Amino acid sequence: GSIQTLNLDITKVSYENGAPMVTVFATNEADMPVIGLANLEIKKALQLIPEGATGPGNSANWQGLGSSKSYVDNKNGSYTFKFDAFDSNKVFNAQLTQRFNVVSAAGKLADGTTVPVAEMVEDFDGQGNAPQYTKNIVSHEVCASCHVEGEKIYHQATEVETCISCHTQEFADGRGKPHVAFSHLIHNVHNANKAWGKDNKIPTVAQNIVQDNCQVCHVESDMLTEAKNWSRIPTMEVCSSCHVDIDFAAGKGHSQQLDNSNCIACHNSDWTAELHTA
Ligand code: HEC
Ligand code: HEC
Ligand code: HEC
Ligand code: HEC
Ligand code: HEC
Ligand SMILES: [Mg+2]
Repeated sequence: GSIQTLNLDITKVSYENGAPMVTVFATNEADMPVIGLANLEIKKALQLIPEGATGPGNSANWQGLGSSKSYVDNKNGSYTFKFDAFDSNKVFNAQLTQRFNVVSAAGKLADGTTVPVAEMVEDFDGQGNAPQYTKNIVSHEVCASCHVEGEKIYHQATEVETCISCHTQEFADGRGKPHVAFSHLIHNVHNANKAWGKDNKIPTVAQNIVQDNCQVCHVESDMLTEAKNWSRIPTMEVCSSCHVDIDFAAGKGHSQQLDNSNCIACHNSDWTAELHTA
């Protein structure tokens, strides 16, 4: 036997003991329960710092609250996670949107059934109900135009939301490498103005296919309410991924900007959208 698609749905989030308890339901392509998953995990628990809160003009960004591999198989298709060490930095804030990134590793069930990789994110408010605000800009579908589905893109994972959940601005800044925040990295790896990674790769191949065409990734969707952030939210952290010759701090290539407080006053969405579009 072999499962074609593994679907993961979060069916309940409850905060008791403070820490969240999260129930996941696993189904196959025929919507039948999948029991016995041995490699299910909450790869990341996050919360969403809203636009502005880290400073003026700044992007919303994801703050880390931990992860969990500790769960009970409820033997009907559902699995319930607990956290042994939730929010170790003690920043949990029930006012913020909360996200869980759930993944199941490819493998096999007790009876030898093969099961593929699965990944998802879902967002909630601070008590497990619907989220009041989101940062939904891009979804995986666009990457599947040019990257084989179900296979890792570069490393770690197969879907863009998983990448975004680990490659946070906090993660990048904590390691001393702002360029590894996903909103920087993704433009960098497809744009030839600057090399990337351990082999100092110049992305000529990506450049010639993507051609800085924002609309191959940034598309309108009812499911993605922040899709217009690509033109609405100019920051030095992101815009510099391709505009690599500006030094905002020293005023080289541009007037000095010591933060993102005023970018949008000049770089209005209409202008940014129009000038970057063929
Ligand atoms: C075609 C229009 C593309 C879309 C949409 C996306 N990517 Fe892409 N990517 C593309 C090419 C032609 C290449 C270069 C491959 C090469 O071997 O040189 C890439 C590269 C990446 C990489 C770097 C991998 C590498 O150079 O080793 C990553 C990490 C990457 N792409 C991720 C990615 C994601 C997450 C996308 C959706 C948001 C996405 N790409 C779209 C072509 C295209
Ligand atoms: C944490 C759980 C990760 C997930 C999920 C993904 N990545 Fe990752 N990535 C991670 C680390 C710790 C590092 C090293 C960063 C450093 O200190 O150097 C990386 C690195 C990359 C890179 C290289 C970036 C650069 O050097 O400029 C790329 C291109 C990259 N990661 C891409 C990527 C993609 C597309 C992901 C989803 C498919 C992905 N990463 C997930 C940690 C994690
Ligand atoms: C896929 C290869 C992409 C192309 C081409 C472009 N963008 Fe992009 N961008 C993409 C991703 C995966 C993300 C991260 C989304 C997340 O949730 O973190 C982004 C992000 C931006 C942002 C940041 C918005 C914010 O709220 O801070 C901006 C301003 C942005 N992208 C602009 C941009 C422009 C102008 C492009 C064409 C010149 C462009 N993007 C291409 C993926 C890709
Ligand atoms: C790579 C995917 C890019 C990202 C991310 C951003 N921009 Fe960009 N920009 C890009 C290209 C290829 C070009 C040249 C287009 C052309 O027709 O020559 C541009 C150009 C600009 C300009 C005009 C500059 C000029 O030389 O007259 C501006 C003002 C500009 N871009 C702004 C901008 C901002 C504010 C961004 C973050 C939201 C941003 N760019 C991202 C490629 C890329
Ligand atoms: C009005 C006082 C501005 C403020 C505040 C910011 N920018 Fe700007 N920027 C402005 C102009 C008039 C231009 C030149 C446009 C042209 O046609 O050449 C720019 C240029 C940029 C570019 C393009 C740089 C390049 O490679 O040519 C980018 C990416 C850019 N600006 C981004 C940006 C950001 C992120 C800001 C806040 C930190 C910002 N600018 C402030 C006008 C003004
Ligand atoms: Mg680059």
